[PDB]
Amino acid sequence: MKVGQDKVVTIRYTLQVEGEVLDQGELSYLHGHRNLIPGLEEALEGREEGEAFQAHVPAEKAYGPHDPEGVQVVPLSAFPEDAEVVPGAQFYAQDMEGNPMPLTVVAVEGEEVTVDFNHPLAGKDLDFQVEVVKVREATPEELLHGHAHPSGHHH
Amino acid sequence: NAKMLPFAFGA
Ligand SMILES: [Cl-]
Ligand code: NI
Ligand code: NI
Repeated sequence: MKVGQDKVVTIRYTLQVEGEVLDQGELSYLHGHRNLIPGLEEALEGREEGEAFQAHVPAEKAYGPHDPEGVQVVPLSAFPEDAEVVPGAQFYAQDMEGNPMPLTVVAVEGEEVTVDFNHPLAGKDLDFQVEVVKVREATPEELLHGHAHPSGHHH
Repeated sequence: NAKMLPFAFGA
């Protein structure tokens, strides 16, 4: 059966950025509920089970452009211990109610750390290889919760 | 978007 609104879709994928394979795995998602980046959902629409294809998804329809306002300059004191506050290191800040907010360290100077709260793939065009493994109808509880049970990565 | 699959940073 074909990918479409309110179907639970299982895909296998490889994700490459500028010729480097960054990710590879399998996931299930509820289609048409903003659970998957829009360019990839658009590429999958109407595809039959068993189809496999390659797709280029520009940043605009993936994780979006890099937002300059997501780059902040914070005190080194906010970082614990003396941890590894170096470029590329990932940390989590928490807001007033405890929500974890991931960041990547960009630079360190004096008592100041430049950090980036943008998604690591913001501003990147993404090259996928995708195989449609399974398509089924969603259960009532899946459409109520808005997500597949279970959702996300098999592997 | 940052939470969307297949590559979820979080937020
Ligand atoms: Cl889902
Ligand atoms: Ni909340
Ligand atoms: Ni196969």
